[PDB]
Amino acid sequence: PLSETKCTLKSFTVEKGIYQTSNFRVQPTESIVRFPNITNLCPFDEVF
Amino acid sequence: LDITPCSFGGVSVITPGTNTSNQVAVLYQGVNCTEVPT
Amino acid sequence: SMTKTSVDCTMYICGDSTECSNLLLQYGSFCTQLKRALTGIAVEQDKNT
Repeated sequence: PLSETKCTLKSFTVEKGIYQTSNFRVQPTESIVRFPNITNLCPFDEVF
Repeated sequence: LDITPCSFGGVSVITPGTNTSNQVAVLYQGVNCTEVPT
Repeated sequence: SMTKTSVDCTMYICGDSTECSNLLLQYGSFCTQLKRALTGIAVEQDKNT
């Protein structure tokens, strides 16, 4: 976080004070796909 | 089910400069730290 | 004095997608100007007190 001051301000040194840097990044874990249970396929071969 | 979004709050650093000290105090603004950058 | 606010460009512009964060860097320092402008308000609001 000393070098996060140098990354955001694009400067080689650090000046004395309070600086706003960045925000939180929460990585997601899993993926949820929800579709109802239908055992019937669509009649695409009837029209073709 | 309700949807409550994630990744909220800022990161603020408090440090003296490079001619003084390398110690950095980090301020988490608006986020309670009892529940809890690489 | 007045109400001191700060607006992030990450959560406001993007809907947490990987395509929006990659195309934000092509516009560059447009959100670098806005975060330094809201910082310079909040320094001068503490000098009014």
